[PDB]
Amino acid sequence: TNEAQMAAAAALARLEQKQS
Amino acid sequence: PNRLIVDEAINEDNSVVSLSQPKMDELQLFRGDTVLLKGKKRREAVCIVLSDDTCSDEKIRMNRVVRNNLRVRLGDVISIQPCPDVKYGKRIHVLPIDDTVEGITGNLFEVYLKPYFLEAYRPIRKGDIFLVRGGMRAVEFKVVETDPSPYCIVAPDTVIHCEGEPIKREDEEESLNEVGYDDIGGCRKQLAQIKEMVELPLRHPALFKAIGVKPPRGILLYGPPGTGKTLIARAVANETGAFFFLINGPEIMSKLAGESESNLRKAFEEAEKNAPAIIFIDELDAIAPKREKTHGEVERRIVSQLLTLMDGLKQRAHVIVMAATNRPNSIDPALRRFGRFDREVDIGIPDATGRLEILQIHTKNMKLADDVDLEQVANETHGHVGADLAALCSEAALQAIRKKMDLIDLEDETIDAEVMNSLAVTMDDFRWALSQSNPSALRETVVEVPQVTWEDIGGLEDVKRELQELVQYPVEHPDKFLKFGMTPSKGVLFYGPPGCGKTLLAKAIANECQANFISIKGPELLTMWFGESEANVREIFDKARQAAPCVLFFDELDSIAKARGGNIGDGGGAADRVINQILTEMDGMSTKKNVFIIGATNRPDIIDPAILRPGRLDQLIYIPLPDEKSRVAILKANLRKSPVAKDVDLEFLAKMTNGFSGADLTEICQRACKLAIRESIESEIVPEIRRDHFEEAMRFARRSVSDNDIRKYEMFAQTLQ
Amino acid sequence: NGPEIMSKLAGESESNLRKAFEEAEKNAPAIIFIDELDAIAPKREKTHGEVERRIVSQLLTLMDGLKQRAHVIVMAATNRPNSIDPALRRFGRFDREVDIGIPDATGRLEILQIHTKNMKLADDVDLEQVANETHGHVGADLAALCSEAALQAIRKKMDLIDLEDETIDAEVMNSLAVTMDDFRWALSQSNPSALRETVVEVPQVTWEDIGGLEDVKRELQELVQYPVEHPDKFLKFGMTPSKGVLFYGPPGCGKTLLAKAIANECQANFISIKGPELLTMWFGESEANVREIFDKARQAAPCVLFFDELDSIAKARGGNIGDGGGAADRVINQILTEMDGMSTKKNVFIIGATNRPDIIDPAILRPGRLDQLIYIPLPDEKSRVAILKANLRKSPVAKDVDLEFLAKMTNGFSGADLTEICQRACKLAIRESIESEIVPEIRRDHFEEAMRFARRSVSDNDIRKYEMFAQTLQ
Ligand SMILES: Nc1ncnc2c1ncn2[C@@H]1O[C@H](COP(=O)(O)OP(=O)(O)O)[C@@H](O)[C@H]1O
Ligand SMILES: Nc1ncnc2c1ncn2[C@@H]1O[C@H](COP(=O)(O)OP(=O)(O)O)[C@@H](O)[C@H]1O
Ligand SMILES: Nc1ncnc2c1ncn2[C@@H]1O[C@H](COP(=O)(O)OP(=O)(O)O)[C@@H](O)[C@H]1O
Repeated sequence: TNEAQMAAAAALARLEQKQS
Repeated sequence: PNRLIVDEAINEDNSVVSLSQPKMDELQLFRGDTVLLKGKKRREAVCIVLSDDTCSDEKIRMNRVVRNNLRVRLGDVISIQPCPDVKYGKRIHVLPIDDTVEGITGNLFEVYLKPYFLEAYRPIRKGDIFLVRGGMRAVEFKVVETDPSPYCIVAPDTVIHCEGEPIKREDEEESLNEVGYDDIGGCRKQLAQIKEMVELPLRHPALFKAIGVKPPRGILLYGPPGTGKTLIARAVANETGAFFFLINGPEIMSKLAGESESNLRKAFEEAEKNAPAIIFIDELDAIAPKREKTHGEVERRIVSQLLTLMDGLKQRAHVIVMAATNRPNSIDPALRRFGRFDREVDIGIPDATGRLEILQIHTKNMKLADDVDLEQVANETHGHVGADLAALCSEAALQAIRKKMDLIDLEDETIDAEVMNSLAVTMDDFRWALSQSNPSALRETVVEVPQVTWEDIGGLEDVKRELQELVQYPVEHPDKFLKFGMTPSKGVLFYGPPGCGKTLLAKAIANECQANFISIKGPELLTMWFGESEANVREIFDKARQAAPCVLFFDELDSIAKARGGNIGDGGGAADRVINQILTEMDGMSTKKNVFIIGATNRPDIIDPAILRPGRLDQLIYIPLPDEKSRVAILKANLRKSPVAKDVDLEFLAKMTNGFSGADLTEICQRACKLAIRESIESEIVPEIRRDHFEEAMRFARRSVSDNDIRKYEMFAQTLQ
Repeated sequence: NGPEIMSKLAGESESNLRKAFEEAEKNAPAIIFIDELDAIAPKREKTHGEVERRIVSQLLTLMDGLKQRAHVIVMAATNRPNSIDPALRRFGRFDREVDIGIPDATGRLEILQIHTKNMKLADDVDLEQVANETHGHVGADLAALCSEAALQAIRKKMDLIDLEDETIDAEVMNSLAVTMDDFRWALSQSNPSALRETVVEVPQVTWEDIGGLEDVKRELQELVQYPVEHPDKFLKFGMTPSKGVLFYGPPGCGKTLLAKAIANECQANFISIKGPELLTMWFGESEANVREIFDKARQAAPCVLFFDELDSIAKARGGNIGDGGGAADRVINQILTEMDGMSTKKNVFIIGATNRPDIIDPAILRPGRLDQLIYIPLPDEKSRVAILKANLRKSPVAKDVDLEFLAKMTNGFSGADLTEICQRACKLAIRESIESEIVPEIRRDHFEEAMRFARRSVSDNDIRKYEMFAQTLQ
C-alpha cells in the first residue's frame, strides 16, 4: 500500500546514505 | 505455509528484512510492502520487505533487533504475511531501557528518538525494542503506548512522547549490546563454516536425535592472539543460547596435582547439567601440550584426563567443546584423532578488507567527522589484529572526548546526552592512536583475497590470458577436459628479471577467481631446511587446502637450490629434504580442491628439474622486462589516480627508460605524484602533475636490472626455445 | 582404553586394569579390547617413570594370567605395531597380530554402501565415483562423508518445510534424497586423515597401457610369473629363480609402468619406493626404515617392491666425485642385507630402476639380488606409434591425424615426450571447443602445433653413454 511504500523509500535512503 | 528460515541480514536497519524474489511472488507482496512476522511465545514484529541477490529462496534475512523482538534465534523459522492495511500512527510513547541509560542524562528524545523517527516512516509495534546508536553510546528503547494498535507507521507529523523512569529489562528479552555475530569483522568465511557445524546441533537437537548422523563434538580454532578466537566461541554461544563455560590452560595448570584434574572434570559435568552447552578451552597447547614434549607425571595425567572427557561427549548429550591455540601443531596429536577435536578452522589474521570491517564495527556508536577515512586506516594498519584495531577506535574516541568534553563536563559519573552527541572524532585523533599502537602480529603469514585486477598490470597481454586458461578453465568447463582426457596443470613457474609483475600476475588471477592469496617467501623455505623443521611444509599446503579456493604462491623457488650451493655446491643434484616434502604434498593434492600453485624464480637455470615434471610446475612462462608499448601502459596505469598535465610526454619517457623494469616505472610515476602533491600543499601556505615533476623524478629514478642480468635471462629463454 | 587407565592415580590404574580382567573371567567367555595400547604399554625406551613402568608390568602379568582365566581373549589396537613394549609379543600374550591397514578403492565403495543403507539416494548418486575420488580416506572419513552429505540435503529440505518438533514425520525422510552434488560438496569440505600414509594395493596399470617393449613384457612374465606358475619345472631342471631385476636406460621410457603392469597381471600388491624416501633415509641417518619397508613387502606378499631412483643416494654423496671414500653407505647396507635374507618362497619380487647405473654399488647386482638387468632404450618407430595410440585411447581423435607421420618426426623423443605432445593437442582441442561456445575431436592442426613446442628430453650425449653401458653388459 501507499504508506508502506513511503516507509520503504525512507528505509532505502537510510541504508544507501550509510552503506555507500 | 509461508514459513521462512531466520538468518543474518546485510542491511542493519531495525525495520528491514530481505527476501528472494520467488518468495515475494508466492507471498503476493511487492518491494516496499509492509509485512508482519510471527515468532515465538505470541510475539510479533512489523517490517518492510526489500530484496537482494544474496538471500536464498528458503531464508528470510533480518538483523538482531528483529530476532530479539520475535524471541527467535538464528536457525529458527517464522511465519510471514503481508498487511497492506497498515496506516500512520497519531501518538506513541517510547521510553529507554535502564540497562543502557547508565552515566547519561539530558533530553534523550531530542538526541536519539527524534533523529531516529523524524522523516524515517518506520513501522512499529507495541512492545518493540529497537536500538539507536550515537554519541559513543548505544541506547535501546521500548514502545509502551500507541493510539493505533497493534502496529502503525510513525510519520514525521505524529506525536512522540518520552516521560518516565527508564524501563527495567524483562526476563523474556536480551540486551541488544550483547556480543553476537555482527560484532565479528574479518574471518567471515570462517564464521560461516563454524555456523554450519554448530548452529544446527544446538538449535534443533531433535533432528540429530532422530536422524542417523553424528554432530561435531569439538572444533579447534587457531591463529595469533587478538584475532577473535574467543570472540567467535562466545558469539556462537550467545546466538544459539547454549551455556558458555570458560576454561584456560594456565589457570588449570596453576592448580595443585589433583586439583587441576578435578576442576577440568567439573567443567564438563556442569556442561551436561546445563546442556545444550559449549565448553571453550583457551590456550589448549598449555593445558594439553604434546606428551612427547613433556616430562612430568602431572603433564601426562592432565592430557589423559582431557582425552577421556572429550571421548565422554558421546554420552553428554548436546555438549560441543571448542578450543583455541596459536599453532595447530602445538597440541598432542591424540586430541585431533577421529572424534574429540575432529574439526578445525584457520582464523589467521584479518586482511585489509577485514580490518576495515573491524574498524567499522568498533565505530558503530562513534560520530565520525567528514575527514575520517577508515579505509586509509585499514591500509596503514599492517600487522594489526582485531585487538589492536579495537584499541585504535577507543583511543580515537578518548582523544575527541578530552579535547572538547573536558572543557564542558565535570569529573563525575553522568554526562548530558546532547554534549556526547555533539562530539565528532576527526582523522587527527585516529592518526594519533595509530602512533600509539603497535601491531601484535606483524610477522605471521596473512592470507588475503587480493585487490589486484588485470587492469593493474601493464603489458603481458598473453600471460594474463594464459593464466585464465590454466586456472579458470579446469573448473569453468570441466566437461571439455574430461571429453579430451586432459589432465589439468596444478601450477606454473614464472622466471625472468625482477620487478616485471610476477606478483601481480598471481594476485590478479586470484582476484578474478575470488580466491585467497597465500604468499610464501624464500626465507620460509630456507628456515625449514636449516632448522630441520620440514614438517612446516605440510602446514603451508594444509593452509592452502583449508583456505581453498586459493592460489599458493611460492616466491624465490631457487632458494633451495642456492642453499645447496646454487652456482657451485657439491657433486650431487638439487634434491633435498624440503623440496622432497614439497613434491610429496603437491602430488597428493587434488585439482578438485580449487588450489592452484604458482612459483617464481630469478634463477631458473638452477631449479630442481623435479618441480617441472607433469603434476608439478610443468608450465614455464617467461616474464621479460616490458617493451616500448608495455612501458607506456605501465606508466599510464600508475597515473590513473592523478591527473596528468598535457605537457607530460609519457611515450617519450617509455622510449628513454629502456632498461627500466615495471617496478622502476612505478617509482617514476609515484615520485612525480609526490612532487605534485607537495606543490599543491605549499600553494595554500597543483591540480595535475606537470612535466617539471616528471623531469625532477627522473633525476632520482634508476634501472634496477643491469645489462648483464638481462642477457642472462634472454639467453636462458632462448635455450628453452 | 589408554587414557582411561593412565589418567588414574598410582595404584588406581593398576587396580582398575586388574578388575577388567577379573570381570572378563567372571563373565567368561569374554573379550577384552584395549584401545590405544601404545598409551599404556609404549616401547620401554620411551618411558622412565615408576608409575608408567609398573602399569606395563601389570599388563604383562595379567596377560600371562590368561592361562587360568579360561575362555578370555584379549584384543588390542595400536597405530604402529613397533610402538609398544616388545615383551607383549612373546609366545602367548599378544603373539598373534593382524594388519588392518587402509581400504583400497573396492573396500571404500563397500564402506560407503554400508553407511548409506538407511540413506535415500537420488538417481544421480554414484558411489563408485566417490570411492575412486576418496584417495587417502579411511572408513571413519567415509562415514563422516556420508554424514556431511546427508546434513546438506537435510538443511535443504528439512528446514525448508519447517519440521520443527521432537519427532520427524517418516514421510519427510522417505522423500529426502541425497544428490551427487551433496556428496561432491561434502568431498570438498572433508579432509583425508591417511593422505600421507603408504598405499599398498594392486595397481591398475595394464600391458595395453605401455607402448612397445614387447620383449621386455615377456621377460618380466618369465621372471615373475613362471617361478610360481610352474614351480615343479624350476625344481626339475635345477633352476635358481631370480629375486629381482634392475632397469636402466634413458628416463621417461616406461620403467615405472613396466613394474606396475606385471604387478597388476599377477594380482600382486605394488609398493612404490621413490627417490625422496631413499634420500630421507640417507640424509636423516634412519636406515632402520629399510627393514620396515622390506617387512611390509613380506606382509603384503605376494607383492612387487619397486625401488625407483636407486642412484639418488649416490648423487647425494656427490655422484661422480663426492668425498674420498667408496660406494657404501648406511642405507645400501640395509637394503643389501634385506635382499640376502629374503625367502625365495615368500613371493616377494624386487624391481629397481636407475638412470645412472654406473654409480650404484655393483654389489647390488650379485646373484641372489638384482642379478637381472634390462635395457629400456628410446622407443623405435613402431613403438612410438603404439605409445601415441595408447596415450590417445581416452580421447576422440580425428581421422586426419597421421600418427605414423608424427612418430617419424619425433625420432629422438622418449615416451614421456610423446605424452606431452598428446596432452598439448588435447589442450588445444579444449581451447578451440570452449571458444566455439563464445571441436568434437582433436584435429591434425592441434597435433601439428603441439609438435612445435615439444622437445626431446634425452640428448645424444646421454644415449651414447647408455649404449656403451649396455654393450659392456652384453
Ligand atoms: N575478528 C574480530 N572482529 C571484531 N572484533 C574483534 C576481532 N578480534 C578481536 N576483536 C576485538 O578485540 C578484543 C579482543 O579481546 P578478547 O575478547 O579478550 O580476545 P582475545 O582472546 O584475543 O584476548 C575485543 O574487544 C573484540 O571485540
Ligand atoms: N607489469 C607491471 N605493471 C605494473 N606495475 C608493475 C609491473 N611490474 C612491476 N610493477 C610494480 O613493481 C612492484 C614490484 O612487483 P613484484 O612483482 O612484486 O616484483 P618482485 O616480486 O619481482 O620483487 C609492484 O608493486 C608493481 O607496482
Ligand atoms: N612405453 C610407453 N608407453 C606409454 N607411455 C609411456 C611409455 N614410456 C613413457 N611413457 C609416459 O611417460 C611417463 C613417465 O613414465 P615413467 O616410467 O613414470 O618414467 P620414470 O620411470 O622415468 O619416472 C608416463 O606417465 C607415461 O605416460
